[PDB]
Amino acid sequence: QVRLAQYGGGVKRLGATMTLSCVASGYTFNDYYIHWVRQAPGQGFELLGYIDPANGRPDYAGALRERLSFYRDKSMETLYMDLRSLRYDDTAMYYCVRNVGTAGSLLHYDHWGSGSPVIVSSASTKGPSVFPLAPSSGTAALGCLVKDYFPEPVTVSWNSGALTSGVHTFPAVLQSSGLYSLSSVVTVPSSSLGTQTYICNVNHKPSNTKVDKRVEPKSC
Amino acid sequence: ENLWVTVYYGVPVWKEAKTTLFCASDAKAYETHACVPTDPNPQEMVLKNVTENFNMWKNDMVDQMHEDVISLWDQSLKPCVKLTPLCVTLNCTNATASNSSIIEGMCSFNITTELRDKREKKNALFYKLDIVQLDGNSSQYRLINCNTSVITQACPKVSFDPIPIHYCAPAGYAILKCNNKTFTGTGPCNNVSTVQCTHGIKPVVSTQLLLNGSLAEGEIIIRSENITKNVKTIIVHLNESVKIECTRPNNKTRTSIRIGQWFYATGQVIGDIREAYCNINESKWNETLQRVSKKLKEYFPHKNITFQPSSGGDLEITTHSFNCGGEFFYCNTSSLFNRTYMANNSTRTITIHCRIKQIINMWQEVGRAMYAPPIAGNITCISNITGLLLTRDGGKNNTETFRPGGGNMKDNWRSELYKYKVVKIEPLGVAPTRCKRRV
Amino acid sequence: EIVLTQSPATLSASPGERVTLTCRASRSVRNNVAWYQHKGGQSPRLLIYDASTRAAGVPARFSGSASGTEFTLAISNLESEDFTVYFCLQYNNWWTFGQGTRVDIKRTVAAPSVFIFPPSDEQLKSGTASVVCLLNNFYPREAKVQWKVDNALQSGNSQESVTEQDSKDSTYSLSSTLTLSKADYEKHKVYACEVTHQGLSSPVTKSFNRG
Ligand SMILES: *[C@@H]1O[C@H](CO)[C@@H](O[C@@H]2O[C@H](CO)[C@@H](O[C@@H]3O[C@H](CO[C@H]4O[C@H](CO[C@H]5O[C@H](CO)[C@@H](O)[C@H](O)[C@@H]5O)[C@@H](O)[C@H](O)[C@@H]4O)[C@@H](O)[C@H](O[C@H]4O[C@H](CO)[C@@H](O)[C@H](O)[C@@H]4O)[C@@H]3O)[C@H](O)[C@H]2NC(C)=O)[C@H](O)[C@H]1NC(C)=O
Ligand SMILES: *[C@@H]1O[C@H](CO)[C@@H](O[C@@H]2O[C@H](CO)[C@@H](O[C@@H]3O[C@H](CO)[C@@H](O[C@@H]4O[C@H](CO)[C@@H](O)[C@H](O)[C@H]4NC(C)=O)[C@H](O)[C@@H]3O)[C@H](O)[C@H]2NC(C)=O)[C@H](O)[C@H]1NC(C)=O
Ligand SMILES: *[C@@H]1O[C@H](CO)[C@@H](O[C@@H]2O[C@H](CO)[C@@H](O[C@@H]3O[C@H](CO)[C@@H](O)[C@H](O)[C@@H]3O)[C@H](O)[C@H]2NC(C)=O)[C@H](O)[C@H]1NC(C)=O
Ligand SMILES: *[C@@H]1O[C@H](CO)[C@@H](O[C@@H]2O[C@H](CO)[C@@H](O[C@@H]3O[C@H](CO)[C@@H](O)[C@H](O)[C@@H]3O)[C@H](O)[C@H]2NC(C)=O)[C@H](O)[C@H]1NC(C)=O
Ligand SMILES: *[C@@H]1O[C@H](CO)[C@@H](O[C@@H]2O[C@H](CO)[C@@H](O)[C@H](O)[C@H]2NC(C)=O)[C@H](O)[C@H]1NC(C)=O
Ligand SMILES: *[C@@H]1O[C@H](CO)[C@@H](O[C@@H]2O[C@H](CO)[C@@H](O)[C@H](O)[C@H]2NC(C)=O)[C@H](O)[C@H]1NC(C)=O
Ligand SMILES: *[C@@H]1O[C@H](CO)[C@@H](O)[C@H](O)[C@H]1NC(C)=O
Ligand SMILES: *[C@@H]1O[C@H](CO)[C@@H](O)[C@H](O)[C@H]1NC(C)=O
Repeated sequence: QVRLAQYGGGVKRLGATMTLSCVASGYTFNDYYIHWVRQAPGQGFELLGYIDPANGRPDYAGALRERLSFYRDKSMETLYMDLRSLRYDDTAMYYCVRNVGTAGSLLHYDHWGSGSPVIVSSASTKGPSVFPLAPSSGTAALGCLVKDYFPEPVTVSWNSGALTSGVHTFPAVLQSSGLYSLSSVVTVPSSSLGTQTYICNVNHKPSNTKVDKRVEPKSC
Repeated sequence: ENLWVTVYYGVPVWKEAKTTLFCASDAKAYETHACVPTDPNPQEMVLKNVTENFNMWKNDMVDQMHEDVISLWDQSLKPCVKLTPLCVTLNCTNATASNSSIIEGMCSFNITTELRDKREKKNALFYKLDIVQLDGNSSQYRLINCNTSVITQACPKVSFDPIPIHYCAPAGYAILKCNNKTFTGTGPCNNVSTVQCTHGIKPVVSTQLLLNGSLAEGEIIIRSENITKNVKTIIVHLNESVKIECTRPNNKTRTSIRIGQWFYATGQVIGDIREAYCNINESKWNETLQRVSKKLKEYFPHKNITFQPSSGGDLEITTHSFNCGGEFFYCNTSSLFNRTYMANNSTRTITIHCRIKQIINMWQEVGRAMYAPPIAGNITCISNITGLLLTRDGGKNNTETFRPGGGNMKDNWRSELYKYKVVKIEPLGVAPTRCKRRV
Repeated sequence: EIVLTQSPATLSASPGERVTLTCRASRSVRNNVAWYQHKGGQSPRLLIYDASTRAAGVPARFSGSASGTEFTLAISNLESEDFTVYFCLQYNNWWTFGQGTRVDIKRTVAAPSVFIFPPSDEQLKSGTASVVCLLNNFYPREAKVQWKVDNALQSGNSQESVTEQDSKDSTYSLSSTLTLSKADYEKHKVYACEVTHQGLSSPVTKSFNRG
């Protein structure tokens, strides 16, 4: 029955302010505290703070008391949070979550919201650079590096999709500069490096640029 | 041998259960009380060797008190006039008196009166806590709660007020009671008694502190839930009252507006403008906070304790709220709680500025709004603060931080009914004995 | 204060088996502990809201027990859906979460095929020559990589990624990248990646010489 929808997200520029939101639904608004938890990539969950919906009393984590700010709107059953002066390590997807509060104590979470991803990076839309990785020189391997593109998605395939022998495409890693990058590899028999053709196809829809790099020529 | 079933009636044994409780009180005044007819007189019997359990956080009578208070207020406001036609667009510049920044209502509006075809450009005074700017030109304004709820003016003659109330159990139920001098509101009492009715409980409404209350037997008592170190509210009960005084020096001039119903606006403010304020004995407050810190750092033994003012929320929780007469106060308490303590009689007075407003949202929740008619003349008030509604900040390392709160009105009355408990008598019981029944 | 050191990182079990998880609290938390089931990015779900009390709507196969400071969640009939990430919670203090434990498909131990690629010449021309390593088709997840340049350790300035557990053979593929500038890349002649895994009998250290 209860649903905690969320809005706001996408990309927020470095140093700018952002404002997420929540909307309660199928329950008595005053009876349950709301908390805002976040998960940076490659980290465990951590709590920011919580806001009582009835009287609006907030309470923040120690390290983020200056930046955060929570407030609600009882009539619309809406909640908010502002995180001023976004830093690079604020890259995280932020849930709003309910908790089961007793008459005199707070306890576990039960119902989690849909969540709002937030990416902190200040860069325009940009297509990828494509660096071919030298093949290893019974099963050899080779790869290609998709470098410095923004935003996601990106698509990668080999030999115009014709080659699939151990083909893999690792998930992208948000580098310190705010531009994504990933690597794609393919395993082939050792003798194939001298004879078989190798094309790495790269497609980036938001910029629409496309490159089909040849990893074969430097079989060395 | 020759032991047979026997049955006894009127046995002294009971079981705990929830039930409706009676309303009884003294002779009714003012023509919080709407209850008829009764005249209670309680008598207490100390029970030898009676060891009984208690719990302040679970007892049902707190919820019954809450519902009864809400229903009584609803019935009080039921016949009174509704201020719906006042929602029209106000036009406001309001720079007449010496200080308009304090009030800023001096606002005009077109009200329909007594013919339904004629409109009159009345004007009145309002605090701009009650008034919200409309979008566009900043001279257009509107009542704060009109777009969210209807507004009922409180009936001026019906002055509901903290009149004492006695809660009596019905026949077949007994109100138990505990008078252990060091009881924290929970745990077993080995010093138990029973009474027909509770004492003259007053339904006081206040935030950040509860006033006109009782005082503990020993030193200051710190009652809190103990399921988790994470807690919602920590109740502190004083053993020594500190006197708080408040006043509203200006002479207000009531005026009546025909929207046989009538609307009581503020007509004019007489006397030079002085913001409301309150007084506290500085030495008493220092000593009370020192004792509170010393008591409180027993529970939290290896950390510093620091008091700081509340953060965020409505005016009901950011500032100490209460009522004296037919007006409502919201007093900045930052200067009081700004203290810190290390982990290891009336010579001076503190003064705190304070603000008043008329359109009171219903204290428990928003959706129904009250409008307070203005009290003419000047107001003075005196009361006895007796406890603190603190709430601590988690997630802080090697430093506690307790700050005032207590927007939830239920904590005010849960701080009083820690004494009591209701049980159901179970008079019938069996046992073995020697017997015969002739056949 | 309270550091729920959830362990082990990855549990391996065949479908239908019983499996157990642990959540080591750093100190006393009373009975105030809860476990959750994470999903593929979706909203987590409540399984147990005390050390033992099961939550509403949970399948009966989920069970938990207290051990003082240590706490435990046990799945009796491990279905295909249950192969996901679970994290533990405590609400006795300020509220902290565990690192999350993954439950993957068990299989036979498979060693990684190890490769190292020199930085691309086009990347040299851009002035950001960055080395790359590849671990492919291994199991379990425990495999590890250490970057070395002229047998001198490098740390911090590197990244890694891991594929999904490839359902083709239930093995992992992992790649590592060492980010460096051309000037930094010119400081050394030999660049190596020390790859270690229980499937390997030794720290297989692939390397190349510049040029
Ligand atoms: C009856 O009247 C009330 C009173 O006017 C109506 O309540 C208003 O509802 C609207 C819409 O629901 C709200 O507007 C939204 O505000 C969002 C952000 O908040 C605003 O107020 C902030 C004030 O906060 C201050 O305090 C905190 C700490 O407590 C500080 O951190 C903060 O800095 C301030 O000091 C401002 O800071 C903030 O700038 C806003 O002014 C907006 O984000 C939101 O945006 C709209 O537009 C977006 C596109 O730009 C869109 O994506 C959004 O979805 C959204 O459409 C919107 O403007 C008002 O805030 C709220 N009033 C108050 C006083 O809260 C009520 O709706 C009306 N009706 C009923 C039935 O009650
Ligand atoms: C508990 O708190 C309360 C206040 O929160 C303290 O009691 C208050 O004490 C003041 C004086 O110290 C009283 O002020 C006078 O009250 C009388 C009541 O009659 C007023 O007279 C007239 O009252 C009628 C209503 O009955 C009203 O319509 C009239 O306008 C009014 N005036 C005239 C000229 O007729 C009088 O004007 C003062 O206002 C408060 O009434 C009183 N409050 C309550 C609720 O009783 C109390 O001291 C404190 N507890 C302790 C132990 O101190
Ligand atoms: C209760 O009274 C205290 C003062 O005794 C109030 O604190 C003061 O609040 C003002 C609000 O305007 C603060 O000034 C503002 O500071 C911010 C920076 O935080 C600045 O950007 C603004 O331009 C403005 O200068 C002031 O610093 C603050 N002082 C202290 C000592 O806290 C408090 O707000 C009052 N609370 C209520 C509920 O009335
Ligand atoms: C609560 O009590 C503390 C302790 O007295 C108060 O700390 C005071 O904070 C103010 C800034 O808000 C400090 O102001 C000083 O101003 C001068 C002139 O601008 C400047 O040169 C100093 O560097 C300093 O910033 C003040 O020194 C400081 N008091 C002490 C004793 O260090 C706090 O303001 C109080 N808060 C409230 C809400 O009452
Ligand atoms: C009350 O009603 C009168 C009559 O409509 C308003 O009179 C203004 O009359 C001038 C005459 O040219 C118009 O230009 C204005 O637009 C009228 N005002 C409005 C608000 O429509 C008068 O302003 C009204 N006053 C209030 C407080 O509503
Ligand atoms: C009540 O306690 C406060 C806080 O200690 C006292 O305020 C201090 O007074 C001393 C002098 O007695 C000053 O040097 C400090 O600057 C004051 N402020 C603080 C934060 O220490 C106040 O004097 C005490 N009043 C009484 C009557 O005991
Ligand atoms: C109050 O109860 C406590 C509970 O342990 C007990 O130790 C104490 O003696 C009691 N005091 C009185 C006066 O009954
Ligand atoms: C508590 O104990 C004292 C002394 O033993 C006694 O005077 C008092 O009546 C007792 N109260 C209750 C409620 O048992």
